[PDB]
Amino acid sequence: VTQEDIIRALASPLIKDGMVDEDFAEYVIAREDRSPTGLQAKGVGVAIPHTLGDYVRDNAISVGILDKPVNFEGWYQSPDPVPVRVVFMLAGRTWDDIVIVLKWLKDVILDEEFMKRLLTMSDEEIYRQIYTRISKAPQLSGINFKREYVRHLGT
Amino acid sequence: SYELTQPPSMSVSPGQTARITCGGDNLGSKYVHWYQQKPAQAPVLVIYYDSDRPSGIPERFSGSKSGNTATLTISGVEAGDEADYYCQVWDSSSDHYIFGAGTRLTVGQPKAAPSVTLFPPSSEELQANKATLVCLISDFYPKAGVETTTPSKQSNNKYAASSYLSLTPEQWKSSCQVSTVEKTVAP
Amino acid sequence: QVQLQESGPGLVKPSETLSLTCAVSGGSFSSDWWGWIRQPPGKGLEWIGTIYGSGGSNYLNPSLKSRVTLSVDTSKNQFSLRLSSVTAADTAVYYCARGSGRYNIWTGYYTPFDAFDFWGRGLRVTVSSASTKGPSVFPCLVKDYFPEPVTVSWNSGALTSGVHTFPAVLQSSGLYSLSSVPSSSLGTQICNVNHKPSNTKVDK
Repeated sequence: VTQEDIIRALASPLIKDGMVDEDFAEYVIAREDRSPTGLQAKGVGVAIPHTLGDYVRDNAISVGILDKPVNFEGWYQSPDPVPVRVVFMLAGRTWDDIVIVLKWLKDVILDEEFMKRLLTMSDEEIYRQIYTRISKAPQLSGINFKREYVRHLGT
Repeated sequence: SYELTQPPSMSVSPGQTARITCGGDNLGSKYVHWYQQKPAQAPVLVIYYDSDRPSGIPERFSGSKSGNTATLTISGVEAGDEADYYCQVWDSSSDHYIFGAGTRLTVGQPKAAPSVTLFPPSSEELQANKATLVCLISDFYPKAGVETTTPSKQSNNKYAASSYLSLTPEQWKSSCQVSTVEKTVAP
Repeated sequence: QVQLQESGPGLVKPSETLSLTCAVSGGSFSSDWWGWIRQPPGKGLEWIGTIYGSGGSNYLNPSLKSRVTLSVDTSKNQFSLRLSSVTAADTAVYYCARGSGRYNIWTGYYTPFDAFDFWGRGLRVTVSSASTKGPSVFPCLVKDYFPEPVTVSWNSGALTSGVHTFPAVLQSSGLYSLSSVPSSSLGTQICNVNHKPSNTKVDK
């Protein structure tokens, strides 16, 4: 199980609702290979694939919780892949669009309790947790988040 | 309205170091990137993000930052290291990317001997009722109807220029004015 | 090994529009920021603007904001420049470059490109009302051409040594001319010249 599989999986709910084109996977993949987004966190690795293009139809976040850690290469240049178990796929129209959610997510990763609940809760429990967090943030209005954007992918 | 101040030019005899500098407001809180451009060439990034160095750039090239000022450092100065050196910065306020004014180089260095070649008109040119003499200075480090070019540097770290002499075909049916070498033209 | 080759007219009439295009072969065109920078004759470097490879995000020069538009064709690995209402001040050399960027979350630095790591060759653009003239080729001798530049390949490219092409001379007519540089080869072992503005090739 490779990074591509997790990217191509978290992008499926987006290409269904028609928030991204059918080649969006090819583009996050292609962007992950140029600017990897894998990060070290409390007990888990986090990754934040994203694509930013004219092929994005609306901004959306697709959250995936993996079961056995997958190696994403490191956002910051290090010799070691980050064993990622939590993935936040981003799709956005402009770079300001992504840089807003990007900042938002940093505080999510600095919220150890928020991050642990994710590892040990059901897909509906997760949706309501983030949807609430997205509601509290007015900078994040216009972002698309639905119950089908949460997925417990397994290796 | 933001500008990057760097010395117009700098001289250094081979074997020394170099310390091309660049100044600007809050240049400590800004990333400085150094570019090197040689004659007839596109720039080449030699130092990016203050201190870090691109792949394929010799370690004799280095950069540093000091308060509101940054400085390149070209150790192991060679003769090929001649170029104009630029610095760039982003500057959040006034979202443009400023390139520095440029710090010319090429040091003195060993002197050389000039070289000269001259050519006559061609068969088709005279048949076309025109005539031109081409006097070519293939190296030179450091009577009307005449055109001459400026001193243009060459890839061999030397200089070139080409003087031309345009005349009529009838004038030809009736010798380069550069030590000082010369040729001669005969039909 | 990202390779960028520029393309465009090289002569444009004043008060007209400059259209240029850049073709990337490096490979990762969707994911990088590509830009233009120009250098007027004998002067420094001016950044014009830059556009995201996948489309969607532009950054332009505030003072040329009004005169410049930018486009991408991701499928063809090309991006283009359009400069409007052109003046003899826009007479410059125009490069295309890939962007360098260092994003740090935890810090908040997200400037999309900070430095220009790979550059292209450089296309010469001349703003002039004069028209384009094809050079006259003579035994090599190239005279009476405009605008710059011309191509010098000897032996269709086979001879790549012992040849020093000479920088050109501006004839007082407003025209350009130049020339380019064994004892036993004699009979055994032609100059090839292209003027792109005039679209004339002479392999003689």
